[PDB]
Amino acid sequence: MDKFRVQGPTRLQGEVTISGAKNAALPILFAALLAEEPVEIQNVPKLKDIDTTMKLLTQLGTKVERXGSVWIDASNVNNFSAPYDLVKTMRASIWALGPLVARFGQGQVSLPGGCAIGARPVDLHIFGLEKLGAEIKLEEGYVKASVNGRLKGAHIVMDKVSVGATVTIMSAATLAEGTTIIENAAREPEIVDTANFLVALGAKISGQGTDRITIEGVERLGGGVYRVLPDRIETGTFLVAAAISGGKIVCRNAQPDTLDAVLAKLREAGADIETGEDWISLDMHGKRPKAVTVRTAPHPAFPTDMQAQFTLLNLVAEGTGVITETIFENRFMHVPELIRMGAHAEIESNTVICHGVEKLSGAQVMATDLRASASLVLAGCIAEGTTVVDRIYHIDRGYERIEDKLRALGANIERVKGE
Amino acid sequence: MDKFRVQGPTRLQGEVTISGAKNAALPILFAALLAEEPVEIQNVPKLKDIDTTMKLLTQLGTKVERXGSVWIDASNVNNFSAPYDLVKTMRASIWALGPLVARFGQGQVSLPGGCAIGARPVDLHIFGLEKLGAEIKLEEGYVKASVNGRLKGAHIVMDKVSVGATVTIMSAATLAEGTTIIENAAREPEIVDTANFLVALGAKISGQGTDRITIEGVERLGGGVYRVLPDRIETGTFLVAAAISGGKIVCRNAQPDTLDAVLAKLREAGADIETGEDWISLDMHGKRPKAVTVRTAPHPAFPTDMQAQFTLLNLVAEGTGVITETIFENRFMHVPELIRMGAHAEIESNTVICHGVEKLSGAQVMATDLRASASLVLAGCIAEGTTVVDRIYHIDRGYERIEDKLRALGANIERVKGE
Amino acid sequence: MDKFRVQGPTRLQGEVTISGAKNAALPILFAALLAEEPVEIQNVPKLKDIDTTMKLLTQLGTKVERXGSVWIDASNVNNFSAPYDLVKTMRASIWALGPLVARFGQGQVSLPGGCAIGARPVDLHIFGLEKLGAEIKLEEGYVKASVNGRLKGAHIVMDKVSVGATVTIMSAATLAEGTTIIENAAREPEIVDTANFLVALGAKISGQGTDRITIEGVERLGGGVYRVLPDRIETGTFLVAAAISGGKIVCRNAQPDTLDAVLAKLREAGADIETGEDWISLDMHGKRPKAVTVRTAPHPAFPTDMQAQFTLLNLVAEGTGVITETIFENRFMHVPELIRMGAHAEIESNTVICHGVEKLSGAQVMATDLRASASLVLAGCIAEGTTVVDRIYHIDRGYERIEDKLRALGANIERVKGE
Amino acid sequence: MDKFRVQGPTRLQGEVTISGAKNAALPILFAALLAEEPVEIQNVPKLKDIDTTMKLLTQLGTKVERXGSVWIDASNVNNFSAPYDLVKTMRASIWALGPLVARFGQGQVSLPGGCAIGARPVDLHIFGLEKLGAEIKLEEGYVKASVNGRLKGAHIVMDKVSVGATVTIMSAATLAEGTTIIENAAREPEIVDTANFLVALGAKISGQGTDRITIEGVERLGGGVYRVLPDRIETGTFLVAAAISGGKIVCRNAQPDTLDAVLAKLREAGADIETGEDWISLDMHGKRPKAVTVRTAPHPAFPTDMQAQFTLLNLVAEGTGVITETIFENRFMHVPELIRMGAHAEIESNTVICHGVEKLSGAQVMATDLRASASLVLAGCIAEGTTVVDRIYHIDRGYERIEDKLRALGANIERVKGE
Ligand SMILES: CN(C(=O)c1cc(OS(=O)(=O)c2ccc3ccccc3c2)ccc1NS(=O)(=O)c1ccc2ccccc2c1)[C@@H](CC(=O)O)C(=O)O
Ligand SMILES: CN(C(=O)c1cc(OS(=O)(=O)c2ccc3ccccc3c2)ccc1NS(=O)(=O)c1ccc2ccccc2c1)[C@@H](CC(=O)O)C(=O)O
Ligand SMILES: CN(C(=O)c1cc(OS(=O)(=O)c2ccc3ccccc3c2)ccc1NS(=O)(=O)c1ccc2ccccc2c1)[C@@H](CC(=O)O)C(=O)O
Ligand SMILES: CN(C(=O)c1cc(OS(=O)(=O)c2ccc3ccccc3c2)ccc1NS(=O)(=O)c1ccc2ccccc2c1)[C@@H](CC(=O)O)C(=O)O
Repeated sequence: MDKFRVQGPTRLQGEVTISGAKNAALPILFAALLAEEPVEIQNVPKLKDIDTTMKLLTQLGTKVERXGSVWIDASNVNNFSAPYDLVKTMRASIWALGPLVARFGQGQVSLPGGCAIGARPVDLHIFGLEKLGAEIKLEEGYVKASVNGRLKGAHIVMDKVSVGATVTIMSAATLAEGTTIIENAAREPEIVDTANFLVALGAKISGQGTDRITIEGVERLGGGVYRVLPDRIETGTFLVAAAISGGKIVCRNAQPDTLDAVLAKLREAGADIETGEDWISLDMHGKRPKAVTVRTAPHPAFPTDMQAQFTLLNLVAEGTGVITETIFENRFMHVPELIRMGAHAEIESNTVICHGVEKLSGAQVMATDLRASASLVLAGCIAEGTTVVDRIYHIDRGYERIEDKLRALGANIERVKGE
Repeated sequence: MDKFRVQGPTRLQGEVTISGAKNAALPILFAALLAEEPVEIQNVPKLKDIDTTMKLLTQLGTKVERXGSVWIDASNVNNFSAPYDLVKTMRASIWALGPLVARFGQGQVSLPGGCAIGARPVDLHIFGLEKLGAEIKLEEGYVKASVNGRLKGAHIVMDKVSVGATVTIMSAATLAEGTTIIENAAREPEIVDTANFLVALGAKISGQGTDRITIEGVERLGGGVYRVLPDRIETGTFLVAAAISGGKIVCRNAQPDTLDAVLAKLREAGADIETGEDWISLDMHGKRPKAVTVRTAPHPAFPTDMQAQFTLLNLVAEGTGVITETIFENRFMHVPELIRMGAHAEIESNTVICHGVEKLSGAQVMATDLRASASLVLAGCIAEGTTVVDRIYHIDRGYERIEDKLRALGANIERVKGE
Repeated sequence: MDKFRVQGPTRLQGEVTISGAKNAALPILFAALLAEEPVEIQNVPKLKDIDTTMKLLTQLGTKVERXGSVWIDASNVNNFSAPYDLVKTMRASIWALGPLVARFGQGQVSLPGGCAIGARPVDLHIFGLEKLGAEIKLEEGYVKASVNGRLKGAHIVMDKVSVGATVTIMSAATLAEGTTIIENAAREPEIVDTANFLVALGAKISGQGTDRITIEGVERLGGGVYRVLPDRIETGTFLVAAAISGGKIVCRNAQPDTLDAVLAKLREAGADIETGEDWISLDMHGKRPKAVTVRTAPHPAFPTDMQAQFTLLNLVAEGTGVITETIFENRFMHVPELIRMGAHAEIESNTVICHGVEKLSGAQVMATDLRASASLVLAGCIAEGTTVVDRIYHIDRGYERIEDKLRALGANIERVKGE
Repeated sequence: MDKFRVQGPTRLQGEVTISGAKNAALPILFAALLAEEPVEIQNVPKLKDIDTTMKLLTQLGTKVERXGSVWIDASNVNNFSAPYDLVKTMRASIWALGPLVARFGQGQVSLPGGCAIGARPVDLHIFGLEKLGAEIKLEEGYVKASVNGRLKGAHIVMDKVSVGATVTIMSAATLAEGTTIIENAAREPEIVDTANFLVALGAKISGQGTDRITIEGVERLGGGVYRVLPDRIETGTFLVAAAISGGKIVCRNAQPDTLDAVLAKLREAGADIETGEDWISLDMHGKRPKAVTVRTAPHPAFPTDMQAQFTLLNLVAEGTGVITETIFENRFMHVPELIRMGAHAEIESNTVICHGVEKLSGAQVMATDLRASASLVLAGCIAEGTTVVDRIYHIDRGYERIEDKLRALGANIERVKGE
């Protein structure tokens, strides 16, 4: 069981190049199944799910190869059944369903085998595809979706805002006959990037980023080159890394417009921020951060995926600040780990009251949440002494070489084996 | 477009005989598809959905004939497809699916509708049957279900409490091999009555009325006689009719234990209530009702289907009272119509604050909700002058000729044609 | 009972001058009690609540006079008890409490009678003042806040985001000793305007418009001239008026940056929009609006107060659009009224599915909600025939001479008496 | 910092005598302030809050002595101010306010007051007494209340169901002039016990245990003897101890009717249960428990205070079960700790998916929640090896001699000092 042994305190400053967001690459890679001609997807990080996706595609007959980018030739996809073995490892597998039925008339993917009925997020995808006119067969724990001829554009009203369903329906719609309208579509920048990728390939899509996306089905999609957008959460993580340690950092290969809320919130924390076309710099001028009030909400509002990091910011800030989770629940579990490092905080409902302290103290900590865990690593970097963050594989699955990037900013960090 | 013209004010008093609840008759009638020998279902109201149901059953090869009861012979069901032009008219149609698959190994019900993903009742039925071992198929606008051998008893966890799915799973489970357990099962009296009907036919069910139902599949179900339970909402409607007009009334053919919450609430209003084995009496002794506090909640708590009527009660009562709806979002379309009749009320979220007035004024009103509409008719009976309630067909589908019953209580009411 | 008789259809085009938002005038007027020298508040609409406010202030010993602006001389306030008869008429009465205690060490106001322990929004104002160090007295259905010397700065965490309390706490804090921090502060433009008015008088406030306001108490506040911000809701009502009638309009004396969400949404409807420093223009080029998907949320997201109007826009638009209300659970009481005029819509929870028609029909309609009512008047303007909107006094309280501004845009409208 | 060192695995079996519920004793003890003649309160556990309450009562001039019971002579209460250092230690202190004002016309309690406006739980107590006619004064960080003559019975609507406020209002009302009606009152068994205690002293109360309580004020309350009801949560803890260890146990001095939902839930888990008039027996017949579905809700439904215990039951049971919390969003802090002991579970919102494992492994764990912590000691008892539960003072506050009771069932447990 790998883990991170950190030594603090260390001022984190310098530069970092932001990787491509896997949250955007994943939906794009599966969207690539629609491409009749070769596609070069640039700026894809090297993470477990990317490997898994490449294997799954290859086992569907698509020629795949990578490096900084992943090259895809889906001109000859001839197998339409996603193998259980690869599918079981990730939520993104479901995305191979829509493209296959839309382009080849058939797709089969295994489904989770819980016990609860009317919840399985996967159900929206199945119904979304049925709305587009796919015949659906639910048997032996899987879904076999198919259609005779092309799918038909439909007017779809999403009851729940779903990032996953938005991608399935939008991707499938690009090859349907007619127009598809998705009301209450997920607005995430990653949706926008997937929309833009499909457009780059010849699709007709507008309204991405808003509450309703409109797709005008076309005969087929070509190929080409497309660059995955920067990881806005990785960016936030590092901006907070500088913001909580009196440092100054510049994030390269970044996209400022996906972080209006986070940037504004850092300024309120007292950060001196400048942005360029593809970079963001943050300077604390050696000062401690000033406590802020945070309210997580749907994009473009403050992102829940930046919450654990700002919680940490407040715990080491000047004053008191309350982080409110307006949407999710049981989201402050990493907080007791921070308290063990000396932080002063009270959890009350969907709220955590933060009382900044001078310095945190090294301790042995662990967090199952990816972001909560990265927060524990930044905490270790500015804590007095030695901090040991366990089960860091959660971080490895979402961040590309975080230790190398942190070390380059001044952190004393070492990965270790043996449980 | 039929409508009711009412002349008020009148003190509603006398007696009324409560009809059988169509909400229990419908699920029972479809459950009868499992009966191998003749069944006599007594106390069935004469309402539109009952006719449609009788036509649908006949279309499937079952011998149907009615009057006060419906005599069913499903010994020879030989067609397992519920035609689209018989299904599109009512939700209850879906209940033919489970019984056909369970008894004959196959079935299909036309699937009307269109929009709304995620929240598409029927989804629950589909997965319930699949969990019981059936292979689902969605094609040609049909929901199709088949199974090899009998359905397999299964332990099912209902994510959302659902009356419709509870009926489908419970009914279908009676003929499955093994035990079926339904967690978080609908608790309504109509579920309980359906369970009892099935038990009357030879089924093994226990727990009906609670969070979890347990069914022990048997070889086959026989026949017999069963009386549909009284319509608790119709009963509540007439008790309120008297409670808000200083009247006295006795409801015959009633079942008191399905109304603890409603009767308790009326006493709080100052009603003097008496109950028997099969009757309930209410006397206001000429007094205005006293304002009450109401909170709709899951059965056995106060029923949301009695909410509109109690809003009326508070609006003509002594004092201020607050109606709280913890079940339906926007279930207050009756409030604006009442205000035009001179009622003083403020809507504040899932709440309506009521300021009882001495009297209401006749006015032209209309409401699409069945219960809100019935309440407008009552409002007209006690309002000064002439009231015209339009689109009363909403009432006709759920109440067995409410105008005759009301008139016997003293009301001056006329059904009129011409838009 | 006054009402509007409207003759349709008429294309609404031309120009309109936007009045000041009474929603910002009210809090500012009461804030003026803190001014030690004369204050000229410009751009104040002539509405019922403004008259009441001027009367109330006069009863406290302030010299008040008005026209386009209101003059306030609070240098000699000598009576610190807001009279019941003037206070009972409007919610804004509560805003006289904080200033009186903060500047004179005492203020007394009557409170809403009844029950609903826990509901009352005035509680937040009371407890807010208590945190600032005020001695509170709750007797005989009213409040007495008093302080010996000055109030003291405090760190306050708002559990509920409250426009009213934010104003009370923020205003009173301007004269307190030390720093006050309000977390989870209301972010509305009107709060921002009040903050700026206070600042103009010498207060030290920052963060207005964000989740946390910070105030630095000062010895005293001076006087001056301040102009109330444009009514962003009146503005939106008029943009929609043009947007649903193939019209073209220019809104003068407007403030574009308070409507980012509304302007964007109108563009999605197909409106051609250009804005300037103090004006906004909208041109449909004789086209019907295209249906839009709307999700009301907290400012700066799409405003719930524009919801009724956009519902109307969709109902006459091309296509289907759903309006989800994440805010006010209930808020579609206007829909039924629009249906009677021929609109096709379905209410599904906190949602209304709209199916645009080409032409609405005149009818007799009424709505208690201010915005809903103004929508009916707009509906009547584009409807075929005659429309009669009753109970227009609701509109008269929130709109300054709406009939005069509509007529100038070409509407055929006239006010009528006799119930 | 004391802590428990546990040796597993051991089969917990035998008998345990259930203590009085401190949750009933506390409200009863303060209610005893209304007694004019000596009162013997039997079956009171020996816990920190009881000692604190006895000291506080003593300060007020009440003669107090104790052992199994707490004898009270409040005939001579002559000081009506609960001192700050004597109040700051527990929430129950607020219960001294109402009786003092009701019986002596005056009282004041020191106030906590940190942040959280419109969320401070003492507000309801305050507004409650005000509805009863008391003058409220907030100053000196005290809540002073007084009344002219007696309190006046009022009709009070509770917006939030509140255990604490229900007690303050109900208790104070026993001496008010006229009738008091509490709508939406807390229904807990501890409320009912407090009602019966007051009735035992001569009070007139009815409806306790339901939605609305009605109190008819009397001249004065006398003295006597009353036995505090058994700790239903403690009972539940022990039944789970046997149920998760293949054990058999008999709980003496118990009250079965306060645990309907818990007992039913245990039967579903496979427990063989028998109950008597004052005892409950549970037998697993050496078998593992079966996984169950649990949804916490308001009493009489499944209690949130038994939730951590049942989470543990599922985690060592046969199969998968999802635990749902609709009361306390973060009542899951025990899972991370249980996973560390080898359990397999996933948290998802107000839910925790549990996958039972054959046996758990000892580890070092700690939980701040009283119940979560007691569950860790149970996990320790059936865990393989040696478990150490830190900061067990949380358990000491709410359970009387848990070690001694656990030891007598067969556990290997030892308390240890030194951090
Ligand atoms: C994001 N979502 C998911 O569960 C999710 C994550 C996936 O994979 S990722 O990690 O590459 C990814 C991709 C795009 C993202 C965009 C914005 C933010 C985060 C992202 C993460 C891929 C699909 C997803 N959603 S889904 O409806 O097809 C889906 C598919 C299969 C599942 C199987 C078991 C349980 C849940 C499942 C959900 C949830 C996350 C949550 O539960 O808070 C949601 O709320 O929308
Ligand atoms: C009850 N439910 C339904 O929509 C419902 C009503 C039906 O028929 S009834 O009128 O004979 C009936 C039967 C039992 C009742 C018990 C308590 C209260 C009212 C009842 C009414 C029969 C099935 C229903 N639900 S369902 O999931 O299979 C179902 C089936 C087919 C559908 C087709 C299109 C749209 C919705 C559908 C819902 C709704 C009722 C509502 O929305 O107010 C619910 O939310 O629970
Ligand atoms: C705005 N608010 C109110 O209830 C409200 C309205 C007032 O008056 S107005 O009409 O001149 C006005 C002023 C400023 C505004 C700024 C942005 C948006 C709308 C505005 C309207 C003045 C004060 C208010 N809020 S309050 O907490 O002191 C308050 C005070 C006394 C009350 C008495 C009975 C019932 C509710 C009350 C609320 C509510 C409105 C609601 O949600 O129903 C809220 O959103 O919190
Ligand atoms: C019980 N209640 C409390 O927060 C609570 C607990 C107290 O003390 S105990 O531990 O001896 C106790 C007594 C009776 C119980 C009955 C059923 C279940 C648990 C119980 C626990 C004593 C008073 C309480 N509530 S209160 O409104 O006067 C109160 C009083 C003073 C406070 C000071 C600071 C912060 C919060 C406070 C809350 C809450 C518990 C919850 O939030 O779930 C409620 O259900 O309303």
